[PDB]
Amino acid sequence: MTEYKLVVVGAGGVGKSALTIQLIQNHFVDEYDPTIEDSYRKQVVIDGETCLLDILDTAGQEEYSAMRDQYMRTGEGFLCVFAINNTKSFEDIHQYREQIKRVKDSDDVPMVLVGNKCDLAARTVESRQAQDLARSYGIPYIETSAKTRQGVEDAFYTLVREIRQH
Ligand SMILES: Nc1nc2c(ncn2[C@@H]2O[C@H](COP(=O)(O)OP(=O)(O)NP(=O)(O)O)[C@@H](O)[C@H]2O)c(=O)[nH]1
Ligand SMILES: [Ca+2]
Ligand SMILES: [Ca+2]
Ligand SMILES: [Mg+2]
Ligand SMILES: [Mg+2]
Repeated sequence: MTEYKLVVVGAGGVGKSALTIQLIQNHFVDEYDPTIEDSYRKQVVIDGETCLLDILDTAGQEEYSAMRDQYMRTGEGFLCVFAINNTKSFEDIHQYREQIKRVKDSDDVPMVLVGNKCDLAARTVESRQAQDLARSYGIPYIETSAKTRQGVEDAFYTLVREIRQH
């Protein structure tokens, strides 16, 4: 069966782990344990196709930035996550996109931009701002809440549908 190598990236605390765990294990992690690098695998059916999602949950802590080249080389598609209540995390997306672009030597890497924590009312990144950024990258923008599950499957499954247009 087809295997898809997804990599979840973004600044510390944006909810990369919560999103991945919600998708794979169907619960919300409330506590905050910073990630080094974890792997998850799951067989799912997406648009009639049985496939294997291999998901890499990466570090947002900048201390671990040296590990990025390795996982950007291997990954097929990237979920670029910021939090809608964290402007700096949105500004941090460009550094991720730029390094992906370098490592892949491509302006056409499968990616989805994800605005997470949409359940929180302390929004500092408006949907339109993020839509604009995604448009410049040629990729979709989707908002999610790992807490309520809103948009979680949509985000990861869309990343799969992007890998498929390539
Ligand atoms: N209200 C709300 N909280 C969230 C959401 N997603 C994650 N969180 C919370 O934000 C904190 C950090 O989440 P976490 O998934 O560990 O973030 P991370 O991006 O994986 N952090 P790191 O880069 O250090 O590994 C946790 O307390 C978690 O419960 C969300 O959609 N809504
Ligand atoms: Ca919990
Ligand atoms: Ca692009
Ligand atoms: Mg994490
Ligand atoms: Mg503003």
